[PDB]
Amino acid sequence: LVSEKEFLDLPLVSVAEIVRCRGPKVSVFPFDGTRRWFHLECNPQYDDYQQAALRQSIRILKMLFEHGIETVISPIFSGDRYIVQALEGMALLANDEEILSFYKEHEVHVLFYGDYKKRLPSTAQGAAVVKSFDDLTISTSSNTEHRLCFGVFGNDAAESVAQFSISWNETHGKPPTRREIIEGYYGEYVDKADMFIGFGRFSTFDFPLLSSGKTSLYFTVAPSYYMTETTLRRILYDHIYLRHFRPKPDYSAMSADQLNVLRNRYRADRVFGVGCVHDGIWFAEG
Amino acid sequence: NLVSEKEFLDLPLVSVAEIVRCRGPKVSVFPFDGTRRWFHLECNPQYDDYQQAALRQSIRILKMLFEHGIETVISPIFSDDLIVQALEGMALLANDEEILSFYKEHEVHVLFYGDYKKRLPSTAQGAAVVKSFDDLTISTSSNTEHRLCFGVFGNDAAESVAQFSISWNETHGKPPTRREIIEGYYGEYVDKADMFIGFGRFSTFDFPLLSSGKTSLYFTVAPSYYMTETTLRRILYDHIYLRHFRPKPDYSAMSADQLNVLRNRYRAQPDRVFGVGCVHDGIWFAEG
Repeated sequence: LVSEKEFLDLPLVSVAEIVRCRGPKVSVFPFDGTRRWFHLECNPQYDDYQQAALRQSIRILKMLFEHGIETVISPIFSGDRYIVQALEGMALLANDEEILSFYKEHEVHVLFYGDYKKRLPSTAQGAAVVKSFDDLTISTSSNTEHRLCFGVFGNDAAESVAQFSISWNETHGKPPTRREIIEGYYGEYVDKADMFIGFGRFSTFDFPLLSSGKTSLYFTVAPSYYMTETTLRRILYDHIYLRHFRPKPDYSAMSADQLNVLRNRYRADRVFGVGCVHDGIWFAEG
Repeated sequence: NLVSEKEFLDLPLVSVAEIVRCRGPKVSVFPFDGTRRWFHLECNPQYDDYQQAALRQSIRILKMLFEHGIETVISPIFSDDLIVQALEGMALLANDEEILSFYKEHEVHVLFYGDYKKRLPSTAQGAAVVKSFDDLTISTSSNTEHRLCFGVFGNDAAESVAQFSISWNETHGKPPTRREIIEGYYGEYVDKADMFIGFGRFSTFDFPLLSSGKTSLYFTVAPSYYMTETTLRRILYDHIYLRHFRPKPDYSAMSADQLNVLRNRYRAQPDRVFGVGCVHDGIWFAEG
C-alpha cells in the first residue's frame, strides 16, 4: 500500500528491502544502443568506445545490485576480423581492473552462458577469452551476495539442452529435471526472469529458459546508459505494485458509466510498439 | 518498397497479403487476451454465452490474420505460466462445427503444442480430447494455405526437449538438430516468430523455441477482440517497413544537427520508459 511518490521518496535501503521481499529477484538487462550513446555523450574523436562503455555498464550493474536485485542477466554479444578487437572487448569483462574491483566490492559471482565455446574462433585469443571466462567464474565463486550472468552467443539453447540431456540421462538413468537443465546451461540454478529492461524497438533476446508470461517487459526510449535512479525506481514500482495489483478488476461491480468509459475508449487503435522513423532511427509512438 | 503508411492503408487487401507473403510476418504469435473484460463490455453477461462469443471473435481474428497473407499463426490458448476450467475449451477448438468449417474453408493446417498430454486429466475424457487433437491434425494435414498452432500448456519446453532428445539419440545414435527439436515439439518445422501481438501489460509467453531478438513485439491497449483491420495494418506496416529500415544508422556520417536532435531529446526527456503503467479500479494501463 505504497504510492509512487512515496516509493520515489524512500531511502535506498527501504527500496532494497522491498525488492528483496517482492522482487524482481532476477533481472535481464542487455546494454543496448551503446553506439548511439557513445556518439551523443562522449567524444568519438578522442574517447575510446570500450572503456567508456564498460564504465557505464559498471555504473548500471552497481545500481541494480544496490537496489536489492540478486541476479542480473546481461546478454553482451550474439566488419569481419575486427574480431580481435571484439574479443578484447569480451576480455575486459574478465581482466579490466575496475570491473574486477567491482566484482570484489559488491560480492558478485560471475557466470557466462551461451554457445561461446564453439562459436568463438579457434585461435589462441579465442581460447584465451574462454579460459579467462572459466577462471573468472572460479575466482569469484566465493562471492554469494549477487549473481551476474553474461550472455555470449546465448540465443539458441535448444541444441545445448539436447546434448546436456542426452549425457545426463546416460550417466544418471533418467532425464534431467528442469532445475538440472537450467543449472547445466547457466552454471547454477537461476529463477525465471522477473523483468527485462530493453531499449528502442520492442524486442527481447538472449535469456533462454528463463522467460515467462510473468516476466515484466520495459523499453527505454534513450539508450540503456542514460538510465537514471528515478527511472529505475519507476520501473521497480510498476513491477512490484502495479503489474500484479490486487484485487483484480470486478467488472460486475462497476457502474454503468465506468463500463461506458472503458467501452468508448476501446471502441474509438492504440498499440504500443508501433513506431515512426526519423533520420533512419525508429522511435516508439505515444 | 518506398511505401508510406497512408499508401499502405489505402492498398487493396490482395496487395497487402502479397506484400506480407513477400516480406513477412510469416510466423505471428497472437494470444487472445483480455477476454473477460471484452465480454463484460461488448456482450450481455446476463443473456449472452461466454464461450460462443469468445470463439466467434477468435475465428474472426484468425480469419483476418490469414487473409492478410500470414502463413502461420501461433495462438497460446491455455497458459500455466500466466483444467481450472477448460479441458473444455480446447475440446471446442477440435470439435465445434463452426470452427471446423473454418479450418476447412480457409484450408488451415492445425497443430497443438505444449504439455497437454501430461497436464490434461488422466480420465477417458482427457484421453478423448487428446485423440481429437491428433485426429484434427491428421484430418487437416492436406490443408496447405495456412498453419495454426494452438498452445495448450505450451510454456517451459525444456523437459519436453530433454525427453525428445533422449529418445531421438536412442533411435538415431546422435542428438537431434535444432530443426528436429522444433519438429518434435510443434509436430512440424516452424520458423522463428516474426511478431507477437499482446495486450495490456507488456509481457510475452508460450511460443517456446521460436522467440528471437527479431521478433517484433506489440501491445494493444484494448483487449484482443477489439482488433480491427486498420490496427492490424498499422502493426504490419511498422513491422515490414519501419522495424528494419535500411540503411541502418551511420552516426559517424551524421551531421551536427542530426546528432543534436537525438542528444537533446534524450537529455530533455531523460526518464521516458514504455511499459511503466498506472492502475485504476484494478485495471493496469500503459502510460505514454
